[PDB]
Amino acid sequence: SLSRTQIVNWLTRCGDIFSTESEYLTGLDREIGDADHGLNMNRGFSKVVEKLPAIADKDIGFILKNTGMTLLSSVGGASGPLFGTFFIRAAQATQARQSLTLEELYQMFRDGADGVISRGKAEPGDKTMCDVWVPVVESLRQSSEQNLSVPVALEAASSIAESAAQSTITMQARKGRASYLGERSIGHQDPGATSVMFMMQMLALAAKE
Ligand SMILES: Nc1ncnc2c1ncn2[C@@H]1O[C@H](COP(=O)(O)OP(=O)(O)O)[C@@H](O)[C@H]1O
Ligand SMILES: [Mg+2]
Ligand SMILES: [Mg+2]
Repeated sequence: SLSRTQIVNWLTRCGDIFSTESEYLTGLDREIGDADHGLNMNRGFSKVVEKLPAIADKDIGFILKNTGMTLLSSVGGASGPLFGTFFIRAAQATQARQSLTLEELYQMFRDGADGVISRGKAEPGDKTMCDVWVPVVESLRQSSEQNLSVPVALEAASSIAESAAQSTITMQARKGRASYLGERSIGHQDPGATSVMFMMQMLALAAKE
């Protein structure tokens, strides 16, 4: 099972990673966008994390939804609404729970991903966060098929996140500001996708035995 407080620990670690990797993520976004993604993500999660002390004892749905809206209101640019939607849609799917099964994490990732895909309309291979979300979702699905423990599922999901992020360097952007570069977006890792990768690495850690 994955505990509410592990989830709080996730968001905490996301706060850290988005602080530490601001520069790097903004690097990625210079190459193929307006050089703001690390600024955007740090702003958002630093807000997310400042809020944890007040909300940390409410239920998982409450924390994710509230996180969702912070991101929604605070990240800005194109990713903000997408990460927001992810968490908000992840929230519902979480009946006021307090821990989570592998199966409920899958479903919550599944719905979060559907939300981002239906919102921003990216297809696999377009070079966006979705190129990480989809395989991560798919990992959780098979990990759930095999009834692995949450921690090992999450660690598997995590290294797939790494591969999937890596695999975007080669894709040409069909979506968002990076598409403005056309063929010049090939050869560069997507920022958004790197962020999802960061979130999943912190999730793996938060949940570590
Ligand atoms: N449908 C989408 N449209 C635009 N960006 C998307 C979409 N889906 C995912 N993304 C992500 O948004 C990221 C850029 O976010 P960010 O730099 O913070 O916003 P902006 O490009 O508006 O400055 C891209 O790297 C990409 O991963
Ligand atoms: Mg940008
Ligand atoms: Mg922007």
